Amino acid sequence: LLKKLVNHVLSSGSWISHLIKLSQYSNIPICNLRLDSMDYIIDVLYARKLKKENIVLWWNEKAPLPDHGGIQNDFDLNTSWIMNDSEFPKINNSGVYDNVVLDVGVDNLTVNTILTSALINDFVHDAFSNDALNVLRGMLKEWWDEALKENSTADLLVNSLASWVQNPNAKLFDGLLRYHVHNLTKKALLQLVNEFSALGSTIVYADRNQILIKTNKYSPENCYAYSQYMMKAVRTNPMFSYLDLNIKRYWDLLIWMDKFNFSGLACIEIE
Amino acid sequence: SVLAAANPIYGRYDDLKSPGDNIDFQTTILSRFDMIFIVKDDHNEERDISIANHVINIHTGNANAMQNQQEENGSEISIEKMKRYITYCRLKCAPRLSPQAAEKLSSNFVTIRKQLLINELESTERSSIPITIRQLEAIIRITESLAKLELSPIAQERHVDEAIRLFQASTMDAASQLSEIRRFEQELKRRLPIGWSTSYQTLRREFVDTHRFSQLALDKALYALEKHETIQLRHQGQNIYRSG
Amino acid sequence: NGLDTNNLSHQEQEYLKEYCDLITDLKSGDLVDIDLSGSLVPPSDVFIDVRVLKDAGEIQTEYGVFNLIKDSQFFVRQSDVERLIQQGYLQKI
Amino acid sequence: MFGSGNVLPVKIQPPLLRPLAYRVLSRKYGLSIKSDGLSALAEFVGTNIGANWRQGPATIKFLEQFAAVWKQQERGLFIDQSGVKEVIQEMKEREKVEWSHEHPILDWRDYFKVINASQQQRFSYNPHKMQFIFVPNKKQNGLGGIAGFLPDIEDKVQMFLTRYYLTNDRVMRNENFQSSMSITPIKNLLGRDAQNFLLLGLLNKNFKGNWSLEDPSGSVEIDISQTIPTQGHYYVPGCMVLVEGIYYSVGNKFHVTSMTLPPGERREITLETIGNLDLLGIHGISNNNFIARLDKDLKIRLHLLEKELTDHKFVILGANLFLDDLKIMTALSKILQKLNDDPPTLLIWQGSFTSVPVFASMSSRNISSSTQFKNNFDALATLLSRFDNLTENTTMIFIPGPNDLWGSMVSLGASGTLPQDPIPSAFTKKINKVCKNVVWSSNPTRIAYLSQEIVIFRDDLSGRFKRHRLEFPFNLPQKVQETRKLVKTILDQGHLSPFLDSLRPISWDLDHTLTLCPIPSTMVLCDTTSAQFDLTYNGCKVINPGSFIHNRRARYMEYVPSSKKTIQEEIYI
Repeated sequence: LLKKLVNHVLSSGSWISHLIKLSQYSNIPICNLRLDSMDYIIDVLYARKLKKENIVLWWNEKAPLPDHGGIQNDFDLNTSWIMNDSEFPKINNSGVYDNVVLDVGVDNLTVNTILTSALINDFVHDAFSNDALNVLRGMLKEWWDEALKENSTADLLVNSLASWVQNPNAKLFDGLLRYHVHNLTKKALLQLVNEFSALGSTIVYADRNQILIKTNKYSPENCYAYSQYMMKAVRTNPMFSYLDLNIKRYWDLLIWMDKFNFSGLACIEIE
Repeated sequence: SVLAAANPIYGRYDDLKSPGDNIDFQTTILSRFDMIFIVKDDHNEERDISIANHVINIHTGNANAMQNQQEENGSEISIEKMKRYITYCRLKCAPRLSPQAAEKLSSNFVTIRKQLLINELESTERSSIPITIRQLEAIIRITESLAKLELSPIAQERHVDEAIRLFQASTMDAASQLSEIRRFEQELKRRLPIGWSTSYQTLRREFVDTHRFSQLALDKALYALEKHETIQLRHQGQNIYRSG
Repeated sequence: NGLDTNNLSHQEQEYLKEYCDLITDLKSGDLVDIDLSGSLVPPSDVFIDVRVLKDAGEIQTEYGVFNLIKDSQFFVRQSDVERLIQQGYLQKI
Repeated sequence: MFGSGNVLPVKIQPPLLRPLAYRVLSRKYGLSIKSDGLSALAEFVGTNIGANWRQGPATIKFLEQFAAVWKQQERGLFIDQSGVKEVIQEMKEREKVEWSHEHPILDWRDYFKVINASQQQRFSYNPHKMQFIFVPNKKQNGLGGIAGFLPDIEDKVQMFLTRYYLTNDRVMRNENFQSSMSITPIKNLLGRDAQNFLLLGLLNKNFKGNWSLEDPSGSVEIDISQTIPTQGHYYVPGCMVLVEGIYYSVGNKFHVTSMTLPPGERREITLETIGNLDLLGIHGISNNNFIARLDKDLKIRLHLLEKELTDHKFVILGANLFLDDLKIMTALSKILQKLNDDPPTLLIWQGSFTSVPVFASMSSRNISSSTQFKNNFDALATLLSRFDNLTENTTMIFIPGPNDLWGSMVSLGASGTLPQDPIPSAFTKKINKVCKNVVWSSNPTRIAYLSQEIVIFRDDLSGRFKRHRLEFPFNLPQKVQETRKLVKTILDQGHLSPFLDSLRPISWDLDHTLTLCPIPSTMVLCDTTSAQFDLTYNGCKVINPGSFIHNRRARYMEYVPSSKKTIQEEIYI
């Protein structure tokens, strides 16, 4: 505990300087922003652009439900269905595989899904307001463009938007918004499956991060350049250009049941 | 009392084929029949495995043991006792109808005749399975027989709804067997996306009041998308949800 | 009842209840050595064989303690178990 | 109580009681005696008499009284040791009443009870048997997973038809329809072209989006262009309404001239129609073979002793009190000090105990929202430790609000299932270490105080009623008018919340608690969206405090049941 006390005393200064750097871009007072919860700055910058675009906020402080005109706290089967159902449909294909089974980690899947909403679609009662989602899509495009200039604040916003959407603690937690993002994430994952299948590669497992696919090659020494060509060809695709796909493991001979029951032979790096 | 068994004119009853082609009987003989039970084979795996186990238990002789045990249980009676009970119920009980039962019977008859209007509207040809006044007499006789099971001299309403259930299961089930459909399917698959829902009032105000199609085309094509299982109904039938 | 409430009326329920209080008042006071709700059959057989129909636990009698083990036989007096025959838990001859 | 025995008790045995067992009650009155009941009778005769049990006529008279009492209840043809215990306790109460009759000079705790929505007995109406029938509880039967919160799949079908035939009985019993017109089932209407008919129908919006009326025989579409509604009522989907008008067979529509709710009936009319059934179970419990009957002389004696006890008060706080706010904490401390001046009988505490809904957050460093709830209850117990009179002399009843922990875990503060269960016992154990007698009940709470049946309900009724009210083309202080409209609508339905299942769901197995076919003498609707009020209608008392704070003031009530009078008292915070 004395080690912890000295650690906080000698590490306060970097935290204070990070508050100053956060407040330089966030345009929020240093006392009023919460550093510990990153969703507050997301909510206030978002609501600033909503108020700029002449559209009524659903800013509700002391309840996870939105305002919606005060006619909330009434049960409906529509909002219960779109707010209750949280289920990600995994694509599982059991069996033994002699091809070089590739493990790719998918990062910023939610961000690449919600950022390219104008390309996925290429009176609805359960639909989020379209103009507010155009506002958020343009705002995330601005945040991603500012993140390439090594703004660590904007990097933290683009890494924290995915946790902001899932969080009911935030002021603008709307169930229609979260259901919109979740359904679009399902659509983007199925389109990623179709794009990997269009290059002659059948998947083994699909998830939010881990995706295991089966190629046409037999040995990884003949499969490394083909794997690089495949991942650069799917990075070439317009619907998936902000997707961080990184290879985690090469599997030579694999037995698959699900993610919790697998055995086989693998190598991390090719040598 | 006549109990007849028959196959269709085609080799098996085809759900793809029209019901007029399967039956070359005249409408007179189906008017005389009271239960027109059309039965099919849906090839359900649960039903196939259940019938497989049942016929296996029959052939091995274990069904002899199960029926012999269930007779001593008391839920089944043999041929002789049921035969003598048939004779006693025909020779003792001949029931009438309560006045409150007649309202339900006449109301269900005019309801199923109004449904026969809807059945014979879009096909534009006469149905091979008719519902006439003799079928009302048939449901009357079903109600009186349901009273004659338990030696009840009054056929109450509890027997009436079971008679209505039997008639809907037999005869109403038997009788219920171009650009608008494809244009509706394309417009609705483009209109609402995968995983989102639309109220029926929105479709009524935008697809009937617009006169994009007819209301009958909407009612037929919603069922057509329901049986294709890509677009289903939820929330008491007031929401149309794309399953995807 | 001296020795199903749906079909009766409330006035018939209170009629039956107050008639039950009357017939349990009749055997008290005078006429107490006999029971008015007792068996109308003559006791032409003073001892009978009795078979138990249902399990009703351990019961008492006048000077001894009886068991109601299901499917058991007693060689007992008709008057000792006549009420229990009327309840239907005992049934033989 | 009992007469005084001079000599000390002895432990006499079932031996040597053998001639004094079968002759005195088993032959004279026809009641079989089991071994455990005989042992309990021997123990109690020993404690009553002592050594003179062999030659004492008091033993014979007490056994005759035992057989007589077992003849009025008819709880069984046998004699049970637990049954002997219940008869002995009822005899202690009986001779306490008889001693009060001998010298004019019981206890209120002997008859007062609290019934949750889960503990209430189930009743269902059958017009094929033409009356009520009681259903035994299935909470003990089967696995606790099957029994708890898993109702049968037919009960959703049976719920609204049960409400329909209850409403049909309540409208057939009224003098207006034993006179004006008669009710025709809806299925008979199609075919009768251009004839006037009067209906009772469940009001609904169908799949087409039009208005419809439904009965167990079917449904018909209506239109509301020509309606002249009865002023003073509320109309929401889910109402079962009387509809007078003309059916037309051209488009299968029903043109409504006038619409109204069925008229109400008083409480004693309902109990004489049912035949004085003890619905709450103030005397024993109802079984399958025998149904429990409320005695008339018992009811008169409870009314007399209720009028004797005049100092009993019911202190009701305003609902929606937030345990996390410090000003609410200070105001609660002041009003509990004012209640520490004089402790009441019951202190029913209610409302949304926390301001924010309790949800599964994603801040693991901070204390959780449920941990905040537990700390708030611990602070409440710390404040209650300061006041000895409330924890010694006053029992408290806890009613859940719409925003409490247990129900709004998945509803997230919204409308959820209507029978909201009580606050969990593991989250508030320190309160159980402070209060002498505290009952955590469900959101519909049926408390039986002597001959009085009281229903406690916490719901924002007026906002939902005003939001989904039936709007018409063709259509005196305002708060009083809306108050009478709300109370007349709720009592004319005979239901706490007569909304559709889409508007507010009801758990299927427990709807009889929310069904108000026996109209209570006094119920407390707690509606923060409406102002405070107190009215009587149709032999019922409906009282409402609203929110806890209204312009820097804490509002509470003192309700005496003897003169049936409520004093509204506010405290300037």
